[PDB]
Amino acid sequence: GTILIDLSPDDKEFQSVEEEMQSTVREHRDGGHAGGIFNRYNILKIQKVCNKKLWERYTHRRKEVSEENHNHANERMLFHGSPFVNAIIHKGFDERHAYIGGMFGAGIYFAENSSKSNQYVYGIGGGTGCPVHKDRSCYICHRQLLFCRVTLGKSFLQFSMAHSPPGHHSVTGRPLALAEYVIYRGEQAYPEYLITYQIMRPE
Ligand SMILES: N#Cc1ccc2c(c1)[nH]c(=O)n2[C@H]1C[C@H](c2nnc(-c3ccncn3)n2-c2ccccc2Cl)C1
Ligand SMILES: [Zn+2]
Repeated sequence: GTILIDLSPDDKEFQSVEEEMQSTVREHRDGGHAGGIFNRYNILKIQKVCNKKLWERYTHRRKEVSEENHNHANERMLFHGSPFVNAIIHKGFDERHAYIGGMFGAGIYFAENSSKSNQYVYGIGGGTGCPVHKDRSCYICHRQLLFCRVTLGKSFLQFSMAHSPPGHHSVTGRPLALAEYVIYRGEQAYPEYLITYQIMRPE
């Protein structure tokens, strides 16, 4: 029951998500090893993701979290990257697929820097890069990120686990140290925008 709405480049909604993507790029510690070398994107397509059931799932969980966090959901708009964006927009996030050996355990990972999430698009550590060229810094192949509504609630701070600690609803990690956000229940995030893009070759 997912509908995708293709947003026009003239749309203020398109532009707002576009700006968030470009402006949150950072120069990574790994020198581009995981996600490639770039300081900007070619943004190709922004699609609003509309799924009533996934939204109801999300708001139902948000109510419970808010009750346990002084009536505040601690909601954030965050990026997600993984090879499984197609599955998520249709079925929602699903912690049953989370990697037990994750830095912060078997959760679903989000970032406030688009470039951080970009590092996970082809897998952990950029995996083996694009399928066609096996190139983690591929400028040719089109990538996709999600820009998601995420309920953090009472977030447990951690440095570099299967559920949040008691009384908490997420983990905020700081492993240059950028923030990463981890949820252990898939219904705490709604995949709001599907972004199709390329990393741009610098010059
Ligand atoms: N088929 C199928 C399928 C596969 C995965 C699904 C999924 C469906 N629905 C999901 O929500 N997922 C999430 C996306 C994936 C994920 N989210 N965050 C991470 C990550 C990020 C950074 N460090 C450590 N783990 N992963 C993940 C989990 C396992 C391998 C690779 C990745 Cl990117 C689990
Ligand atoms: Zn490629």
